Amino acid sequence: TASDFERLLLGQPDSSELWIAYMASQMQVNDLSSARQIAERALKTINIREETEKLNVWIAYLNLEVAYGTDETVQEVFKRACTYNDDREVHERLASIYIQSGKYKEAEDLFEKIVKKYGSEAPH
Amino acid sequence: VHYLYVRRHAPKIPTPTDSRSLFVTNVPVDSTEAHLRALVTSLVGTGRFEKVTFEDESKQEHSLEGKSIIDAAQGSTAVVLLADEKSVEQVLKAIAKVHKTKKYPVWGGDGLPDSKMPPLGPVWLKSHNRLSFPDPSMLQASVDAFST
Amino acid sequence: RARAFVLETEEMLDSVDLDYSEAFDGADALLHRLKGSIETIPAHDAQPLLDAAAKLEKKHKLKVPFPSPPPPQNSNYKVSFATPAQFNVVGSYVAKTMVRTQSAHGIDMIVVLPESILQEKDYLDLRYFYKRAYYLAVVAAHLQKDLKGEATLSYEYHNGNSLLPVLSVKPNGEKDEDEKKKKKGVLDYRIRIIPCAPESFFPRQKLHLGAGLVRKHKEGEQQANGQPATPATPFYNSTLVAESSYLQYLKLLRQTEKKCAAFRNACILGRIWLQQRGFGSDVSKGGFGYFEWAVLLALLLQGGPADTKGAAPLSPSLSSTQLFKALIQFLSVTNFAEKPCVLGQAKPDLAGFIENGPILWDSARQLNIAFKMGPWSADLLHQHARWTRKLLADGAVDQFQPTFILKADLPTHTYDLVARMDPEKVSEAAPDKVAHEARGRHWQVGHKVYRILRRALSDKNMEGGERARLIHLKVSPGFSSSSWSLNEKPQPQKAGTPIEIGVLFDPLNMARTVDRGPSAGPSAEEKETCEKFRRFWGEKSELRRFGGDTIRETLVWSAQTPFDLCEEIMRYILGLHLRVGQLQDDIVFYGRSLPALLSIKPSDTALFNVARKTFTSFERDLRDLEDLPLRIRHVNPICPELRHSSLKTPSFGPSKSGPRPMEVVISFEASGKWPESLIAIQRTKIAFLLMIGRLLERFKPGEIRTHVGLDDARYETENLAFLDVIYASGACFRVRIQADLEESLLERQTKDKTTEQYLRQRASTQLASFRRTFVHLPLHTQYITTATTRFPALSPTIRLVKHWFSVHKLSNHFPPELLELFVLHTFLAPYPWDVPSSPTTGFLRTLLFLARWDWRTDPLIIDTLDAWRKLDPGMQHTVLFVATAHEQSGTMWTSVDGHPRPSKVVAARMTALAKSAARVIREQGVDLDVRRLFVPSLKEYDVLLYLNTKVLKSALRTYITVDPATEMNGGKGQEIKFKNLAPETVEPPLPVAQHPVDVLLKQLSAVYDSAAGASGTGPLVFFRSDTTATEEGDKVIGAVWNPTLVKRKWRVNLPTSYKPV
Repeated sequence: TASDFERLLLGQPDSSELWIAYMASQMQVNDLSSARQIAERALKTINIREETEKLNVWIAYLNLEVAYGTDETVQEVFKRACTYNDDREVHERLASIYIQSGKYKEAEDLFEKIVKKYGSEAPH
Repeated sequence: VHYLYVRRHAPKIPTPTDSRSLFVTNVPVDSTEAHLRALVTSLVGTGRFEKVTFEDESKQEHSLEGKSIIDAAQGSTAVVLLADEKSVEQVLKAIAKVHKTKKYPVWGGDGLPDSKMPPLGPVWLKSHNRLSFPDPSMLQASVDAFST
Repeated sequence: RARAFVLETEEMLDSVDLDYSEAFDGADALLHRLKGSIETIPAHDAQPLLDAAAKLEKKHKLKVPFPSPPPPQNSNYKVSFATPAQFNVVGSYVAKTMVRTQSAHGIDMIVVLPESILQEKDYLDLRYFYKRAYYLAVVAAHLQKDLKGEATLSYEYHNGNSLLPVLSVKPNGEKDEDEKKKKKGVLDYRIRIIPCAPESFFPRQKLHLGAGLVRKHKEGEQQANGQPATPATPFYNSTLVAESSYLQYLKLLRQTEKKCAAFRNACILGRIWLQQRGFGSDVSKGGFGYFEWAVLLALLLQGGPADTKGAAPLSPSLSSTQLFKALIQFLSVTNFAEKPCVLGQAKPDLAGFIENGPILWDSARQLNIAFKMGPWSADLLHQHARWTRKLLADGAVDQFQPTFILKADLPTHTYDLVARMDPEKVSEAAPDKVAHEARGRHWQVGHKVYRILRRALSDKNMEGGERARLIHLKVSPGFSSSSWSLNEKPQPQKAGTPIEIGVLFDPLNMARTVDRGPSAGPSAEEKETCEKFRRFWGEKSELRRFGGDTIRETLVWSAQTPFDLCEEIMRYILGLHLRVGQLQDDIVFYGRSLPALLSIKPSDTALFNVARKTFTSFERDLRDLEDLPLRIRHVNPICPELRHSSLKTPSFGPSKSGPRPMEVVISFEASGKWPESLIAIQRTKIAFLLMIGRLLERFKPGEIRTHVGLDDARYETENLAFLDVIYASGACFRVRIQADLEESLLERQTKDKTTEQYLRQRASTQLASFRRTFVHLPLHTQYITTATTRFPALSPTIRLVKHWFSVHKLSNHFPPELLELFVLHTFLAPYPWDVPSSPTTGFLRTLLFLARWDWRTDPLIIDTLDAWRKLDPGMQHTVLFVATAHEQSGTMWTSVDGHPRPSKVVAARMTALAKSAARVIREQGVDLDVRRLFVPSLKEYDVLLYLNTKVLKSALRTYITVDPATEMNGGKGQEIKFKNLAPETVEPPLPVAQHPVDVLLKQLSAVYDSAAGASGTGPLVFFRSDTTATEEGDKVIGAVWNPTLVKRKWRVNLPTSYKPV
């Protein structure tokens, strides 16, 4: 429940896996703006240095918005994910996310734009 | 019948333009200079009239207040003015009987009937002749002199 | 949101909860006694048809077969009655999920026939249904002889199923703790004995939907690659598998209860959802109820998604709020409203969502739970599910109490029809042959009306966009008896079948003259020669060239005033395919103020033409290009004519009209040269306006003329002046200037005058009235002009509500934007009803909600408080509270004009006429006697005075471009002309032809009120004397003395005509 979840977030505030478990429970109980609030507070209160934990919360937010959100918020969180993290990395993750979600056409457009932007130095 | 209440305005006049007047309340419908001068003529042994100031109506048509109540930049009682100090003392002794004509020794029908000004066809039409179409001549002169 | 929902669900449950002494013993007494009785009734010999009929004629109770009954030539088998072997309770009672339903409910009990009386072939040719109704008559007559004649009885159908006859017992009396059970109208109101089959006797794989178990033809039904030749009979096969499977869903529902006991509260909230949505388990209403809701919630708690994941907001450790919410959003988006008819099927455990075929299938039993569902109920459930997922999606307002009533079932266009299909071959074009009898379960005519009207109103564009005049369809058979007496085999009806057709239209494509189709084919394609078109249309199929340069099959209708092109489609399509049975629609609210132009009445073109195009050419560009010492910033149209709200749809010319002077705002640049006082800043505005005037009169558009006139709309501001331009197309535009220092100087002049202590209220009145006339109208008309494109009924709804208030003597004090936002409350917040797709329906919901809204505890809010209610407990200065995101104060258009507000004044008669205007609807109905709304009662008035105008014939009617008063010949065409109204002189005789009673009570609106308060026909805002000085009304004034004056003492600030006593 929310009380046990707040207890374990008090115990391990860094733990992005229990953060995404918390916002996952909130996307089960379908208060999606509340899940947005959980992942935002994750980005605020997770210990600052832990890049893999913060990018895990980032990828979870991208999955959340491509699942239940809209095009405007997927582009907005795409932008803030770029300005806070590694650009080519978040483009690659949104590529894999569109690959899994089957939105292959907008996937293709993002593939074009990443091979224009970061095709200078990335072979992958 | 319409009742007219007449008392003394004189004990509360410190300003000169309000002097030697009558405190009048509940004037009839569209009470103007002609109606008041006509009733003061019909009173016998009575002096002369000059002007009516503070003629903002608060009874005879509907709404919350009057027209010129507050001075926006910085009770329908009127200040009815007469000729001089001689002329005010002879209108009051003629009002001290008009409240007694109801028990006058011939009948109570000797009081004055008030003939109204009815709003006719083209006369009350003047209300629409100020909202959109007044004469274009006077409105050109009043605006330029205040700016100069 | 969730906490408020669980608390409000708890208070609802506490309100609708039960009593234990009610349940046990009130139900248990009759259940135990009646089971004893049915175990004591005896069994008899296996008897044939002739012996059955021989005992059934001479016993008082009668057999109940559905047509067709079996003949002795076609019936070779035997029918026997045997002893009952088992008992169970099914439905809501064994679950204990019941509530106190005020109308009726009844618990079912299951008495299953034994194994030995059945034959393995009995699932063909109705033989089992006949022996079931034989079981019925025998068990019933033996109940008649064991009860000693104290309880009464009727025959009935279960769930509306015409092939499932039942008997329904009724009690008669009440003692303390005896057998009789009258006082308990939910659990003891009804007891229904359902005859049914044991489990797994008949082959279910043959009992499939696509298998036709009614064999009528034998020649040519083979050699067709399997069995598509024998037609499928889904209702009949589904009835068979359901009555053979009443037990499995019982025990499945119980194991879902005891693995989640929130199922009680979820089904209870679902029950209130369905009784208030009007649905039920009956065949006439879709057949959605407790059974379907409960087994579908069981199915989605044991699955539902595509990859067989457990349904995310449906864990067994959850609560009823989220269980109901998840059920609503699954009916909304996944596969439970319309997609189980067009785009997919779902499974039982392990449950899944697959994208093919219309069925709500369960596999190990092979049954569609939605077998009684049609595409009509599909689209109805879709709209209800979408509206409910948005209502559970919002987070600002409370949304448990407003719950949906189906205005889509009951719109204004309930086209009543008589259809006498006697005989069937001369009064029905569709052949009701043995194949149609084998297919349909008694609802032949229902399926035909649904199908015919959907292909009648369906259109199809060039680019594949399915766009129609139809979204939801319904056929509700009024006068359909599901219960009947004891001495008769079918239900007989001698008054025919009434067919209502309740249609919610689509207003974006409702008034389009064209009906579209497929590509005009070179070779006749199958949709060119199909049952949607040229044969199905007849004489009205032609060829028309379009604007997209491709030739298509086209239909051309007529646009007219009093009724609709949709109605014309209805009349001709029913008369051509269903039959020549008559059709009527006399509900008359389209007789509004009718604009006099070419092609009466004009659609949303006239207002556009006059205001917008004459305001483009020529006022805007010349006034912007005009050289002046102070440069113009904004010229913004702000009239009800722009924001789609004018009562008169105006034309070129009509200077006699009230709404024809168009009020508009123009401001200059930020300059500090304006003076620091009212009369000085207004004379600067007069100077600027006269310079605009002289330039526009000497320029080349000099056919236009100008003039400068004063105003009396704003109090204590007597040197306001305007430019009202008279365009060559008869336009009129009231112009006004704003100034930021003018706003702040009215602010300071309200701030001053401290030493008198009694002028602050009048100062605030002047302030907020200035705020009305200047500030908010720009953004308000922007909001409504954006809302216009999505709500196309808004302009005629505003005309109907404003015309109602015009005949009910209220808009002389009520501002127009007040009523505008009042119709916008039921537009942008349409809860708890559907989208207003019709002007008359909009007038009705404004009437309904103004009648059902209380001003005492409920403030309205709209997406287009706790500090004022403390000092005014009796609401003597305010009654209405009108607020949104635009105005957060709620006191701008309500308390500033100066409404008297005790219980017996102008503002108090808004509430009294809205209650009584709905009492004409429920009792007698809606007919030609609905003309009593548009007449005044003229009662409770202290003094009534009759006025007369000095007008000739048809004045002022013709010069407002509205056409009553037929003594002008040619008002139905273009006889009247408006270019002669362009005057030679600007004095009289141009304003002589205005209304001398309109402005008679403008100046009679300036002096008293502390004595009296009245309302007349005149100063009704933006309204003329065209329609209320004729048969439709009368020009009266009605005065009521205020209750605060009965007698008082002689004072000075008195104002009243008072007499001495």
